[PDB]
Amino acid sequence: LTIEDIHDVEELRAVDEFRNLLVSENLLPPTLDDYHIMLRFLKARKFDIGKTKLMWSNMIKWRKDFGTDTIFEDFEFEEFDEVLKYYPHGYHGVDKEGRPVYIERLGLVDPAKLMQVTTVERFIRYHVREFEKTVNIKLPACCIAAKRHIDSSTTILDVQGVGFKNFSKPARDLIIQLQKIDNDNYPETLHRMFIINGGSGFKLVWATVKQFLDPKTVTKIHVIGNKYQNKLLEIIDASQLPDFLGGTCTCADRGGCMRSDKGPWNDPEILKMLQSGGPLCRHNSALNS
Ligand SMILES: CCCCCCCC/C=C\CCCCCCCC(=O)O[C@H](COC(=O)CCCCCCCCCCCCCCC)COP(=O)(O)O
Ligand SMILES: [Cl-]
Ligand code: NI
Ligand code: NI
Repeated sequence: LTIEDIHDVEELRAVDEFRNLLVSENLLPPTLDDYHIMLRFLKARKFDIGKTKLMWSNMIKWRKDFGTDTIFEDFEFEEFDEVLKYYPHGYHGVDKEGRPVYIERLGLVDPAKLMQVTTVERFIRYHVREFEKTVNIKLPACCIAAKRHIDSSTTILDVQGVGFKNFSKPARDLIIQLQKIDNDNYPETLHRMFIINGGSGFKLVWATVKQFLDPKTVTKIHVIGNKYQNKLLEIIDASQLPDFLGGTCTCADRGGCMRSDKGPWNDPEILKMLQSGGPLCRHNSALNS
């Protein structure tokens, strides 16, 4: 199967020069020997080979110390159904460019009930296990469905009713911790973010959070008030957008859009193409031979 994957000659050179540096210092596990993973790290440090190597070796040590390589089999997150009741979030369909759409209903987060049913450390380990599923299953499924290389998501954060007066220091610190793990270990995986239903109460929440965010991440974020539905329908087809966000989707047979995990990673023919299929990238295939 032929997937649209344009490589720039200048990027092909830089990534191979980075790969040769990693091999010569035994910093390249075969699991991470992928043109596109290395390209994301190089982009995160503006193709500075020395800063990217330091970022890379920090990530290798992090995967070792965290237990990231074995998290699917090791981490049984038994409180998942209770957590999801007090923090509604999920992937739901694809945007018009084939990227997965990730939604969080932050207006419906119950922080007190959430700390009754999990811990911050367990929630973060669940975040890492879901990220591993996103980069190994969900993004490659989107590559197949669109016949195009995809490795980043469109995020919608619904912040209805969220105001600065109820924006707590533990809420801030979780955002910091989640972003630190994402920026260190999953770089360049956010394409864009739409923050919707922001009230006048939200202006100081966004002010204070931007002080802690990677400034490249800030440039990918759009904060919208109550009139958001047409902006989401411009970039996401109505069939892929839940009806509560202005689309047609109800996922009624699966108990609703925030629980269905709807997307091409649920299709058995696409998942067979991942397990059976030869590499999604021609440069990896040519390095192998
Ligand atoms: C009602 C209680 C507080 C509600 C939440 C506060 C409002 C948050 C406002 C702004 C957040 C802006 C963050 C921008 C950076 C996120 C970048 C990003 O890509 O992350 C995406 C998801 O977005 C986030 O990570 C957003 C941050 C999540 C955390 C939100 C805070 C939850 C608060 C719970 C409090 C628990 C502790 C309470 C103890 C009493 C996923 O990436 P991808 O699409 O690539 O898979
Ligand atoms: Cl589906
Ligand atoms: Ni749905
Ligand atoms: Ni490629």
